[PDB]
Amino acid sequence: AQICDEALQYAARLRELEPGWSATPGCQLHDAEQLWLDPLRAQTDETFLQRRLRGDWPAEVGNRFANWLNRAVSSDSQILGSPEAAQWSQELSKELTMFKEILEDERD
Amino acid sequence: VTDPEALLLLPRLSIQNANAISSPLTWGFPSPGAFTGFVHALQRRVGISLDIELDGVGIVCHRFEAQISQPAGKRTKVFNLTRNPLNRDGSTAAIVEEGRAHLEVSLLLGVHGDGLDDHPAQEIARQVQEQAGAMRLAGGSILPWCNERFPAPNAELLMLGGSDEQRRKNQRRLTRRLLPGFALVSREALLQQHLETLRTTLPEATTLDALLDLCRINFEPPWQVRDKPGWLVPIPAGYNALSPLYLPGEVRNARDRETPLRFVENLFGLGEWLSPHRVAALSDLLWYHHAEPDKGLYRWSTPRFV
Amino acid sequence: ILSTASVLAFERKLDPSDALMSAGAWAQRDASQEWPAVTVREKSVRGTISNRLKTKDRDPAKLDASIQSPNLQTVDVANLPSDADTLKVRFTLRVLGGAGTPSACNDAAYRDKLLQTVATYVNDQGFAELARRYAHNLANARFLWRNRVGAEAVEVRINHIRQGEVARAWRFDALAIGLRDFKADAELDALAELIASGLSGSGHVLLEVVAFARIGDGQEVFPSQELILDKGDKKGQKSKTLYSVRDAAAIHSQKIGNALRTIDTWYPDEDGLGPIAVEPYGSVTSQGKAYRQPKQKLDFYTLLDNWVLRDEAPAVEQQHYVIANLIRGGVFGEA
Amino acid sequence: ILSTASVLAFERKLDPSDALMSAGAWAQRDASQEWPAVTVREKSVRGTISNRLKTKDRDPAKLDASIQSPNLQTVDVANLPSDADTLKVRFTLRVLGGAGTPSACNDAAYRDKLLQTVATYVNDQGFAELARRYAHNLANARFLWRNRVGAEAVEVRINHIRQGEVARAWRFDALAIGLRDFKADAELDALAELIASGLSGSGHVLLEVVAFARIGDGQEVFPSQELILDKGDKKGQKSKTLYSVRDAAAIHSQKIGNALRTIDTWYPDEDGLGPIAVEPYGSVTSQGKAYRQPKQKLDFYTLLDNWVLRDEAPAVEQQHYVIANLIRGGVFGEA
Amino acid sequence: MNAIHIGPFSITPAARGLHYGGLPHHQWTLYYGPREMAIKTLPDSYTSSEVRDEFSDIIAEFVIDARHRYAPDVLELVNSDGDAVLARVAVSRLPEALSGCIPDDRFPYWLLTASRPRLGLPVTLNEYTALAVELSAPPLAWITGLLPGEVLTHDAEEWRPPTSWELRHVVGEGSFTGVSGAAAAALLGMSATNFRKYTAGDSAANRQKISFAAWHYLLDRLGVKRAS
Repeated sequence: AQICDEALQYAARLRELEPGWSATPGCQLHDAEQLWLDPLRAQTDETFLQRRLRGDWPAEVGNRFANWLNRAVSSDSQILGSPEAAQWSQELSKELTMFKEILEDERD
Repeated sequence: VTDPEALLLLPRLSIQNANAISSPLTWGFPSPGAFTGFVHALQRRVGISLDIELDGVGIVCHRFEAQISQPAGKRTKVFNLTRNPLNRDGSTAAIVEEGRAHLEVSLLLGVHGDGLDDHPAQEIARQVQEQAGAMRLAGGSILPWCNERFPAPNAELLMLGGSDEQRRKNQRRLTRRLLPGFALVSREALLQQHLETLRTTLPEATTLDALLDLCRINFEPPWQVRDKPGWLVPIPAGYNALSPLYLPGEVRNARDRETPLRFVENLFGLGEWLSPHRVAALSDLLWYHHAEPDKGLYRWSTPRFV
Repeated sequence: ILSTASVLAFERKLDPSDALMSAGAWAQRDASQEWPAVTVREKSVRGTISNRLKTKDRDPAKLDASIQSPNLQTVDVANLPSDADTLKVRFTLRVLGGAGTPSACNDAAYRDKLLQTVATYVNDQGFAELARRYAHNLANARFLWRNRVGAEAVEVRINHIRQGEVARAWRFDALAIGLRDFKADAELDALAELIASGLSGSGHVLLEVVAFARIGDGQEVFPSQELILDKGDKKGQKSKTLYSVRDAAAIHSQKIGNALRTIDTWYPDEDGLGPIAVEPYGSVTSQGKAYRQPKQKLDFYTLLDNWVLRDEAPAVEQQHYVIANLIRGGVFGEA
Repeated sequence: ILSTASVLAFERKLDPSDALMSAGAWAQRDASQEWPAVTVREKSVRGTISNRLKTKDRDPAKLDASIQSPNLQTVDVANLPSDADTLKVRFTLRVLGGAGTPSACNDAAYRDKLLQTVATYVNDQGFAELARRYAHNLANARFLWRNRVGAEAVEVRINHIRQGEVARAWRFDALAIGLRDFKADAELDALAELIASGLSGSGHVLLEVVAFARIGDGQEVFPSQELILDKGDKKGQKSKTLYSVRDAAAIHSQKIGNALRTIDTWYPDEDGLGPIAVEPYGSVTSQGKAYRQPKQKLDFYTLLDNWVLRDEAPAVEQQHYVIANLIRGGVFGEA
Repeated sequence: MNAIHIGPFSITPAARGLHYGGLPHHQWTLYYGPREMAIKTLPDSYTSSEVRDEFSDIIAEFVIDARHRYAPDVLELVNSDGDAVLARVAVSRLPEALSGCIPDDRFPYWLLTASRPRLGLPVTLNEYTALAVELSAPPLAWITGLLPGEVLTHDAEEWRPPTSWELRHVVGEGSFTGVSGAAAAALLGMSATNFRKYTAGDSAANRQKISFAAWHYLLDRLGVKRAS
């Protein structure tokens, strides 16, 4: 839970940055996460990207973060054989369900 | 001691030179008693005229900077000082080591009373904000946000929600407002159960040693670090009686001769800094006074937390 | 004392080239030298929400808000020109030999015993059944995976190049040669004898295999699909890209090799489904179920260890399977 | 007492350049100066389980769960174009000389004794057997490591570049001159005297070596493989990375130098393998073992210490091995 | 002030002096052998003990590094399947019979190497005890990484006597073995002054070189080499 808390905290200090840093030019700038990285670009663009975050409601990004969280687990076959991986997947699914629900109502 | 009918969010407040020495044993973030006393001073100054009561404060602490330095060759730190004026003979006065800290905190205030039905929410919110913009929070002046880009008004949210989902959405929006910070809560139950765990580990262990063990980094031999549930800071938990409650005119050189004085000793407890999304309701974060004046014990805590 | 070597790295035999895809008309295949190559192109798709819901997306208003925002992708598609009902696919296959000799090994005693075991296998029953089955997998266009499934007619030409010129041409008919039946044919026996000479080290064998499949005019062909790093936006998400070399869609060489390895009809389960690929633990990824499980002791590793160390020679079809696994190569040994 | 010098670093003779790979066709090799380079491209690979399971992954359900999660990777691949069957490899070899003189030597008297030992070697037999064997490794394309195990025909052209121009040309057949036999040939002997004059110090020798291999049209060519930092995601893992210099596949220079070094036939093991590289303690990476063990008293250090310190001169084959290690060079002596 | 001899390390200050701020200081340098290590300016007021403990961090780091650098190999006694490790033994020198190997059902016990390229041998339990007896690593064998091959050979013709630094690795003070000069003298059977003679290097004076048998018996008693 603490890790996803820090993710929100990271997004929290991403509220302290420029309003339109996500609209800068670049070949690769993680545009899948950019709807949640910069919430203030909806003030910058009236209809180019303001309606995109409202219509899309980006909550799958934490699943990508869950993939990064899948790099936080040990590569042990004993956990996968036993129900330890089942409990890990259950608590991971619950906490990223909470994270996706947090990321869903960012428009209010 | 009561459930708040509304929650008033005082926004990012930049306290300039707050008292970094919170306690005789701890330094850093100031005492929660300073915040509860500030809210009671706000109720004393502008709360009565608005026919409302202001009890309970939730601290978020969006930014902390300590006016400290690390001398070379030492792993500890020292406090940067201020040059006091000279004496009447032109000599330097004796230095009292006082530390300062630049804070940026936002406060959740519990509002209950009939005046919430007598005024608009933004009116009483703006009145308590413009009262708080000329006060002090821990010994430091409050920077009232002049000539920046976008100033932040309050958002008084009524806790008497019509529906559970609307109340939940209001609490989540209010948590989203105070996002880059950490709610500071009281952990008497956690400190007591850790004291019982240490007493099972080793007898005649005081609460001071259990408080110390919850703050130092314990290194265990096979060399790993013994983990902690949270941040687990040592906070000043209140004041205990050190003398009988004397008469208002009895104590010489008191602040006023109408308030009774009693000499006290600092009470030390365990506090925890959490991300504010890890709470059921934001009214759990409110710091309440609790006097119990017959037995000393002038505490501040977070009741109705868990 | 003859323990199995810790490294038993084997170079793969039957090395395939990357199979280029072009398009044209049927009966122009004899003039298919300068056919225009199939080019991977972009097309935009919007889609309704059509996966199975997890009993919380089944609310009417929330599903209504889901269908009101269709998901957007740009998919790479490979289509024939509209004046082309036939797809041509070209690759080359190299038959090397020395199938029992590992490229990397640790124990020289185990290496010599494995070499003697493979040489013993060549001595009684040389590379004939495996080469016939590989000839059948060349004869039918199994390397046209989803790409001869709905084909009206499939034809396969296998040419033998000797000094830059053709030596023996093998024009086939992939409809007659089934994907399940390993029968016998005189041209298939000749191709089996050529792969036999290649696998036994008698000579060098390089085969140019061209498959013409009659799908349809302007229809969809199915090349190898690549991997997407997903570094773009969500509207043009680029959810699917297809593999190409130089403005010319193609199939991966390892996909062709897995197509030629589908000869294994000796797995302990029922063989009414058909042949599966040559692999340890008989694992087909479409079914998701492993025949030749190590519980049944019919996998490659248990049979190879019983054959070499304990000298328990398995059934003749199973040692055919073991030597076919050595032909396909691997990182056998400790991993 | 004439002990060994603590620092005995030697510079390498026979310095090879990086071997650039290009692509082309047979019989156009007389005009292969414009040929497009082999480009290290990328392709996606999907794999199932093919390694030995450690008795806990052998359960059917766990194995099938591992099958349903295939290991997707991207691999750097080097293939010829579909109209190109010939792989060209070009490198320059510089023969220096002065192999007796160390780059660093703590003990003067030891330096004088080692110089006298090399001088009495050359007075007994010059750099003639070693230069013949190095010229044989020049003539066969042993520097074409895996681009010769399935090549139909390999050809090597060596030019003596004196003043930026060809002073003497040699053309060979890398398949006729095998990787096992050190026979005698007139052009091979002339190249042997050229390498002899380079190694003695008679003149400056620079050789431009061009190799052509009949692999096949569109077949996979094998450059040297780099080292993987292993930092990215498991989807785009980049399991294999090949070596290129400027958008152009190449073999590492020390790989070419090791393949030219493969002349050591006088190791105490049998001639079943053939020549190995001249290493201290005769190491072979593929076999995972060391010929010329220090226990059997035929390593480079024991032979050199007997030859120099106590004047116990070994057999002329072991003298050739010692002088070939001195040509190879290394940080000899106690660190 | 002067150099502090802690283990093989010498904390040598600079002769020149400076006055950073309002205090005097000195460039103190930590030498492992003829090689410097971490160098820090210490104020003149600093005590010798302060200097030592100050550099103690670098000192400890080096010791740890060395231990890891020369950690002995480890052979695993495993069952017929080979996945389960019944026993682990820290070897001094690998046996001379193991090869590319993986446990086979045929043999109940197999010895393998800790590395990926598992080279080993199928042995029974009594042969496992015999191999563990003749090839076990002593507990402080990693110091043999820091000593050259000439001072560790069992052949007297190839044997070279240790220097003052090489002996000073493991005799006294804060050594890697942690023993003192009197303890190392009592291990060798003689008094403190004579053992000190061997320990002392410098000029021929008190440079009695230690003999081959005494050096190898001292290595046996300290658990560095030949102590199975």
